[PDB]
Amino acid sequence: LSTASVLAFERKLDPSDALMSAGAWAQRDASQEWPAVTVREKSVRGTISNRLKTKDRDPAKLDASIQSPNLQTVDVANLPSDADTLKVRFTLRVLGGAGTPSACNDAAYRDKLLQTVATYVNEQGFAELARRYAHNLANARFLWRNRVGAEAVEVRINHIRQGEVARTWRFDALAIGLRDFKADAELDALAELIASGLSGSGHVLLEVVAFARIGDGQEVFPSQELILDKGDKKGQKSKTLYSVRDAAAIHSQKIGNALRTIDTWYPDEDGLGPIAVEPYGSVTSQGKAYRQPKQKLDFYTLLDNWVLRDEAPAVEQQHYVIANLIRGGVFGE
Amino acid sequence: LSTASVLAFERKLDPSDALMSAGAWAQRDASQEWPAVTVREKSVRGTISNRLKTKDRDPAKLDASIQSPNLQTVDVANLPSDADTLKVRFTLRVLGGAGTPSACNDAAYRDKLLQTVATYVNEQGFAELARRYAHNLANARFLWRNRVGAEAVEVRINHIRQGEVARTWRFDALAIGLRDFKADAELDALAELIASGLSGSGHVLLEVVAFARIGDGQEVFPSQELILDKGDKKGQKSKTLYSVRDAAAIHSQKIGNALRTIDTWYPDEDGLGPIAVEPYGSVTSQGKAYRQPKQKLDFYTLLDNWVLRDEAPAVEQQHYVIANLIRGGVFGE
Amino acid sequence: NAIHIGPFSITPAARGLHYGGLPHHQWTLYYGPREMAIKTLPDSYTSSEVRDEFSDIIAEFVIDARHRYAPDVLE
Amino acid sequence: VTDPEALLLLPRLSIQNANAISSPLTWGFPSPGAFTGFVHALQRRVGISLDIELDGVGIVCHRFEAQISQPAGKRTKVFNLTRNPLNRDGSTAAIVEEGRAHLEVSLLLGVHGDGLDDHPAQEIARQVQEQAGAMRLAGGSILPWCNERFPAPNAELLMLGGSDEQRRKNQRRLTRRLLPGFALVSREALLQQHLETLRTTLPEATTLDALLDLCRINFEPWQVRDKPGWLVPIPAGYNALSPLYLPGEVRNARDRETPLRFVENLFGLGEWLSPHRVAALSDLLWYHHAEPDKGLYRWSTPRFV
Amino acid sequence: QELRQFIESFIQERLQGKLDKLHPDEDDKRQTLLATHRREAWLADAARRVGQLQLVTHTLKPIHPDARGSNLHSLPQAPGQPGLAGSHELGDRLVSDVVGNAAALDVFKFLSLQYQGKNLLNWLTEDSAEAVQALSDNAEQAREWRQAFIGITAVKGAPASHSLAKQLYFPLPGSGYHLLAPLFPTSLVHHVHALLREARFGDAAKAAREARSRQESWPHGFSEYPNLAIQKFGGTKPQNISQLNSERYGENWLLPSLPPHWQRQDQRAPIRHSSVFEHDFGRSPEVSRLTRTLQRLLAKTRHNNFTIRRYRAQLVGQICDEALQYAARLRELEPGWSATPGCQLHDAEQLWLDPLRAQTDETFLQRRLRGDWPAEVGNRFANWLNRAVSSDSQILGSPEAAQWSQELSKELTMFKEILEDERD
DNA sequence: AGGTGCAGCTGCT
DNA sequence: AGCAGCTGCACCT
Repeated sequence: LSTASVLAFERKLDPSDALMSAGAWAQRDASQEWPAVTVREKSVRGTISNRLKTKDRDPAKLDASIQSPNLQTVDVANLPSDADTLKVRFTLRVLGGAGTPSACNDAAYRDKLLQTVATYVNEQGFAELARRYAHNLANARFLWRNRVGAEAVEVRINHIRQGEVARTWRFDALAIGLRDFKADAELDALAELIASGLSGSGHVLLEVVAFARIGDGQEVFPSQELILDKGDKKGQKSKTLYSVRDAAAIHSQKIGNALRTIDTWYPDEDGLGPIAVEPYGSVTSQGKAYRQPKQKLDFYTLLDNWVLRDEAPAVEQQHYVIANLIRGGVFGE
Repeated sequence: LSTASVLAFERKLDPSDALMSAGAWAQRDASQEWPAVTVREKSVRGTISNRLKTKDRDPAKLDASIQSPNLQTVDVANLPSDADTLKVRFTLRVLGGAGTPSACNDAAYRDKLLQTVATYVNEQGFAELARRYAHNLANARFLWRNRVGAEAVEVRINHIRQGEVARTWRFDALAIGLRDFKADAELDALAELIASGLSGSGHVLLEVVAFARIGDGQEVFPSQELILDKGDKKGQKSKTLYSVRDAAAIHSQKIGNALRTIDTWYPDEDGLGPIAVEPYGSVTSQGKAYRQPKQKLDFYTLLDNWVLRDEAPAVEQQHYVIANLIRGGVFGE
Repeated sequence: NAIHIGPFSITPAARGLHYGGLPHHQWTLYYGPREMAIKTLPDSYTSSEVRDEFSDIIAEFVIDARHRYAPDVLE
Repeated sequence: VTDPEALLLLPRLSIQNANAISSPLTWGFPSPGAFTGFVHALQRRVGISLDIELDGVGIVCHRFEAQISQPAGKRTKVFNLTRNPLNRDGSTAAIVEEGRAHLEVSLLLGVHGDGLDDHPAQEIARQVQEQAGAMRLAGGSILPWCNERFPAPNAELLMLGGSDEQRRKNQRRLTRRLLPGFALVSREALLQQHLETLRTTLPEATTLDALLDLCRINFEPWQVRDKPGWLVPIPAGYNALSPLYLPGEVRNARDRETPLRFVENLFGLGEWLSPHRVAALSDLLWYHHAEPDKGLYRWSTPRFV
Repeated sequence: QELRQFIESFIQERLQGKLDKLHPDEDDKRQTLLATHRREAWLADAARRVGQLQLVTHTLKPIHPDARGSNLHSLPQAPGQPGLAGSHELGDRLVSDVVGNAAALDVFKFLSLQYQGKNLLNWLTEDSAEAVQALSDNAEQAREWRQAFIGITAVKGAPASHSLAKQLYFPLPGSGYHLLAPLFPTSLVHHVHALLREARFGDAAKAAREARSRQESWPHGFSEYPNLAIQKFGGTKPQNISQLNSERYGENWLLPSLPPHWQRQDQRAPIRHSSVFEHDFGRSPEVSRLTRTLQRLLAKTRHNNFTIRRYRAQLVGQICDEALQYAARLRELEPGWSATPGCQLHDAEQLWLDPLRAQTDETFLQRRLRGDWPAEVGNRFANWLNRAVSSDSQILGSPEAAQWSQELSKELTMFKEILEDERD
């Protein structure tokens, strides 16, 4: 028995693009007609602040570079001067049926994998994973830089059963930290709903709205696009922000990456905090791979030891493997 | 007698390119001015997630590969943020005269083929194949990934005889599963209609519209294009969705492949579900060919045993070869 | 490995990226201290291809500078 | 060669997945031989049973939509393909490139037989429409009726009937239904004229049809040498590479009851024009004729200017 | 004689390729056995592969790689009908195509190398002493070697087609049908591909392209081909289909055979006051290019004044038809006729370009529009044409400008008749 | 996201 | 008593 040649997993926990709108705090219950945060342009005169090559550290060349500065156009998004609260809204569907791949070659490999995940579900439910997902919804981690230095963050989560709301959760997202996973009754009820969605025993659709009290006219941070070339035929536009229908918006993969920031079992440390679940669980902001393949704690070696050779790892690493299965991806040769 | 050197069956069950649109649930009766779902672009930045070679498990090399960003441009298609229902509409014409090939070099072989399929219609009608095609139109199998995890799917089929609607069918596509084949009076009436269209007793025209209740602003999945790479050149857009006049669409052959998923008589198993009918019946998702030529259950040897050798196979294998006749093809040496 | 075309200079960005799976680099075209353009060109581009990517902008600069500083005409 | 007694108008034919390549040199609109074969199969299917003959096609191409893409670093174009099913060993398939397209075209069909004699015009038009709503045109399916409820019925128009001024008024009111699209004609005379005035430099013929339909940019005596119309390459027809062959003597024929030959494509120049630029609406009818003593098997549209 | 010595050198080159694949276990034993057998009987080994070769113009393998059929080498007769371009016209430009296995293509490359230098390309068959003395074989072996090249030059195929080929029906005049099996012309596309890659890149083409930027003119011809389509032949291995498929890298270039407007863009007719007031002019991109091409021709002298006036009349007739087609596409494109905020005279001409009265449109205003035909809007179009055609005392004082205005008035009268035929 | 052939091969009789 | 197929291998740029 060997691993399959092609083997692919569709994602559970599908979010949408989060849209931004603006309003005043304590009108946030009437925040259905709040106007969108629009993306504008402004001019930026760039100074000289890079490290020099020290073949270019001659003072005459430096002053000649300072005398002629370069200029860009830059997309920017601010709150209005009369509104102090950013509202960010998206929808998230929890699907279930996490072990089944969407593509496979070997029948014996997918049957061994299916009974492996069946034994995992029978040992413990999705309660740890859904507890951590509900925590990452409770604290507003999906506000990436908009949460930083906010005065008050409040998350409203609506389980939507038919076209109307079935249940409502209200969270103070600054009390629920970004560091540890506590216990709370409403948080455990949300975790039970997410675990019921992940187990295939229901169809879970939630609407997540987050209100951050930042200040009047302050800068908000939508998702940022990719610029390949830049010339004078444009405005020397050097920064593009993502937008859905003239609304500053966040990419769906950004919200998804902030949802699955649950991995506290990586071997290097635990005082740093959780990271996102990746094969060779890596942080682009730190340029580093936790769970290196030289240690036996990346996703691929753990999966191959669990399925092929029946070496079941510790329950923390089993949580990590099933989290990587819910995350989805292309796993094969 | 021998096989003709050319053999060419024109396809029946011609579908159209299914166009997508969006709106709210319980407005689906007035869903004629529903706006089209459009294809946007966005940027993705990923990490290293695939399997590394055993020579490339070096941790310094892994960190040095991580510290170079991985950026793609991706075509995406979403629902609007105030619509939760995807509407997929296509037209399907049934022609009839399922026996006659478009080309046959041997005259006596085509006469033996014509009386063979004539005797097949005389033995029983198309009602097995017609009931299975009406099942695949009843459950929304043509919603390929859009059906997965949907809240409520609902199919409306309008038979149009003249310029106006002759008859209407209304189905809850989630009650009708994808595994078994039931019997229902409306479903059997549609089966009679498509059987009479297949028998050459008319030219049936159908308009099929499927409403899936996914969620507000969620992602839909149209067809993807085939772009062969410009290898020694710049990087390309790494996903391209199909669109007909700025409306996200599913390919015609994708709907056709979803329609003829009727074959529950392949020898390997019977609980894995129906597959699409083709000679050496092979699914691309499993990557493995059922109905191998080393067993005598593929299309070519069954056709040669029924026509040339006059060994009539079992009634489900006659159903299989009749479905391969309706499917069409270019057969010969 | 900068490229010099007269007064123009095309320099790469000292750390590439991966666009579409392939390794690329950002090349900046300067006219002295004034930055004229930026492109993102793949690796395994020879320097002739890097020159012929910016040749059009260089030619439009020559056209505008030739028309702008044209001498006077007496009749 | 034969002036039609009447014209039938296939009003707005939408076609999905039609063949785009249609030639080893062109890739755009399909060849006119496809439309001539369409009306010959239509005459075989419903034309014979009505004491009607059909002779030619006029085509106007209301809209075009090719399934192509431009590969992001080049000025040329590639075709979008389909995923064929796997081989019998389940490995993969062999990629053969085909070019699909979407078309909106109208057809002008000439009639000589007992048109208004045996049957009225409305029933003839309706059953020819019903017959054409069950076949396929150029490798791609005739897309059936959708929420276009207006453009359904045809107009069987008698050519020489009525007064000559009334003839011009009814052909103008039929041209009023052919406004958005641009009709297609053959331009062999313009090809030979430019071939003769080019032969003052060198005697080559395919280099003419190269130089006729590109953007020639001539130096300053910066200009662009231009033709007054929309001159395109077309597959002009077939010229035989072989003598005649009996129905049995070649293996793997389509039928053992019809003679066979090996052929090559002759290429010529066509032209897209506005339909108001032609005064006689029977000038646009593409006839295909055989000269079987040699290989010259032609589609053209004679009697046009 | 000396040609034979050259052939031996070619054999040595083949050995070098084998040498790169060096194995210390047993590679020397295979290498010595290969090199001695090659130096002994390279011609005898090559003739067995060269039997599989076929020298051909027209191939069936581009139609489908799975297909197998007869591929014929001929240059067809000159056609009688005028206005024709084909592979038959350029006979001296022709290049021979090879069909076979890739190992046979190695021997084909060896034979093509043997054809160069001396007259041994036509002298592989027509020579005995000079052929055998250089080949170093027996006279019977030399005759057998000459017979192999004579057979490889010949077709050696039974007449047949395949099921994957086309084999279409052509109808006869008042008779039955004929089967026509079209073959892919391979030498013809190779010649057209040589001409296209010469026009696209050379020192002539690149020099003319740099001269367009420099704007300093030397006498030259500069060609430019827009939106060719690339078709890849068979798989990633191009040598399987043909020999020239490997030289053209398995791709052939297709010229655009498209209709004029094949990229539909939605036009915003809708309700602005200045939007309708400026859309009364309605300058489009292709109309703007036609207007620049027409305006350049204006100052032309009387020596080309006849052809220049004919070109100006053709440009005016093209611009009138483009305006009629744009009005027709704008009328069909918009679903309703929307009221505009503060749109006077944009609504005034838009009533002439109007569709039928809608639910928002009044029956009284619709009846007023249906009662009067908008010929005065055609007069406004004449005002647009006077905007397009610059006139002054150089044309008004001369006789040619009055004739140009008369031709423009005749074109405007035809356009006004076509417009007034609809309304009223 | 190759066609080809042919050497060898299986075989059970 | 062979036959036919069949799989597999190799070529080659």
